[PDB]
Amino acid sequence: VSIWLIVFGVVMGVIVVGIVILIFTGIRDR
Amino acid sequence: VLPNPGLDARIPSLAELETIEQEEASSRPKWDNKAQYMLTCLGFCVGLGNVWRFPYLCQSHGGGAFMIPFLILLVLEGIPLLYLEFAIGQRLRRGSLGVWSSIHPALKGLGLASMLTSFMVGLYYNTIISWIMWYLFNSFQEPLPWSDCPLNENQTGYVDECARSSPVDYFWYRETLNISTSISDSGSIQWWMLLCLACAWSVLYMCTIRGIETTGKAVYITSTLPYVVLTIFLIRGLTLKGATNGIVFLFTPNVTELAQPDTWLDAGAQVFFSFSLAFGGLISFSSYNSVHNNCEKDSVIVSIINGFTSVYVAIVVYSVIGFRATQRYDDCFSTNILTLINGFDLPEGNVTQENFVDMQQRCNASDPAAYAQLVFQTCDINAFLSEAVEGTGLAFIVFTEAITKMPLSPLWSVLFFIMLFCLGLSSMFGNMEGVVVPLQDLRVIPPKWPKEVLTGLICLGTFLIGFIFTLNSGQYWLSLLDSYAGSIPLLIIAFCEMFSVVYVYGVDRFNKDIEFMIGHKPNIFWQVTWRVVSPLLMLIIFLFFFVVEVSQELTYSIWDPGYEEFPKSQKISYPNWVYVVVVIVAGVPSLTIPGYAIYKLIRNH
Repeated sequence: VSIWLIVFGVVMGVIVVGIVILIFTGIRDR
Repeated sequence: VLPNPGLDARIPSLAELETIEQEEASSRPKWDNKAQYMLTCLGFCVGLGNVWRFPYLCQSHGGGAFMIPFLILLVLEGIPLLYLEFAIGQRLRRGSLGVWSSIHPALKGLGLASMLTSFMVGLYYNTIISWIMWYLFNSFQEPLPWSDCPLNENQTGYVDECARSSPVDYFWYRETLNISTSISDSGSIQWWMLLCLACAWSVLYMCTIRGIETTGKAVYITSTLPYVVLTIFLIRGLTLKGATNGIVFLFTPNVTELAQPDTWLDAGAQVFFSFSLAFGGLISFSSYNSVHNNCEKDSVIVSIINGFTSVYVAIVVYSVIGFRATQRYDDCFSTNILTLINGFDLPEGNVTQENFVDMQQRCNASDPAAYAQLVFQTCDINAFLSEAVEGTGLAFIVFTEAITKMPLSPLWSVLFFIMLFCLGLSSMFGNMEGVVVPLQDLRVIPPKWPKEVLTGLICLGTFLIGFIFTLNSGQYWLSLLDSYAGSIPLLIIAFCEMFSVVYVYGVDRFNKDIEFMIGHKPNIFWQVTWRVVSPLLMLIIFLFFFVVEVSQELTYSIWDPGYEEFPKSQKISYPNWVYVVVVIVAGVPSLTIPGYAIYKLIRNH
């Protein structure tokens, strides 16, 4: 189908989890 | 010189600040390492015009003679203000918009003007940064997509614009983006390129969700990688022999191109831009270390490298420029080596880039008739070094060609683009700091929903305006910003620092500050340039702006895929409705310096 969407598919999954990891730290540091 | 009724009683007056040291950690962040402080200041300054505009301006002012107006404005105006930048944020220990409140409170158009410039340059850089990732998505593969032409509709040779011009460009006016002809006609929206813009907004927001904390742990990698990979690319240039050709083009001293008025002007704008100034995040950065920290030699250290490494960046690109010009110098000639034996037929062994022209004389002597039918394509280095590009084409339609002159051509296509991604990203931090530090000095918003909620309000607020760059017409909008946005109004924002410290704050009041922080007054040339020299030079080049304000008519390039003599650009002016917005993008950051005081004068009368 497309090669550039293959490498796009893995970097869009990295972006979703790292923001909620630091959410848990800030809630643990309330 | 000015009285300033209510000058003091807003500052911390040099005798309680030692006590505020041990209570700042409970209220404000801090640099948790000595090493993590140096990584922040270098990454915000370097790149993005030092890589494409500065080495282009070498061969538009004389190559080997370019350094002389360039290097001096490091050591006349940069090394004052950056040492001045360190010294007040460690003094006041408070945000930048708060500084011009604590000095003459009819001011604070200045903290807005720092924010009103930092937010737009942070916007349209991410458009460029998205295309760095877009070509990085187009990496990984055997036949790189820009290397070859798309076919025609008959399973045969190629389309016309890939026939009339190289396949590296064609993949830009349809592939990178579908192109429009003019600025006045908006075409396709480039929806998949809009997805590439969208994800670019998020790796920023991932990294500064908790301001100094998340960035302080995410600066240890992004501020060392863009200097290492650039070290092997240098030996990669001397691997493929194409050096010593643009390298000697870097060493062309033109003394005739020095007494020009724009020689001092274009040198002065880049050295202001090679550093990342008038944003105010560095005030907050110098507020998060120790009070008695030596910033004098730190002003000497970090200013030297960014003016020194950028020269070393200019070396590696002209080796590639020399490399691309090298093989293209003989390609027409090997075609003419073929074209000589085409009609006049020498044995293929006894013909080379040699007495080819001498045997051509024997060919014309043996017969002039067929000799009048063999066209030869004359070529020259400096007819291949004389073509150039600025702004964007150096890495997008120039560097990727010599990438395809490599045995591991898809592999170096990857290695090129993470370097330029983290380069802009490290420079995408203080403009991000330039919008949040005057934001905490607003305080008309509800103070609840803490900084992580405020972090989501920035990235999705400036998410929206980059959509017009995704159009077919959107590239012509970007050509306005590098030319106009942040060209003139960056100067006089910095000039208002000089009026405040000398005639309002008092340089002797600043003199007792420096024996407190480090001790004894430095070398006397420091005290000279804050008095006179930096007030002198900033308005001479500003005078040179009016020399180049209207002495050349405003003109932008249009592509025209159906162009007459198509393999060249077309330069047309703008319509009259385009003239109403060109003063908005660069003028309204300058209007707030008198503009708030008029509102303040009718508020307090």
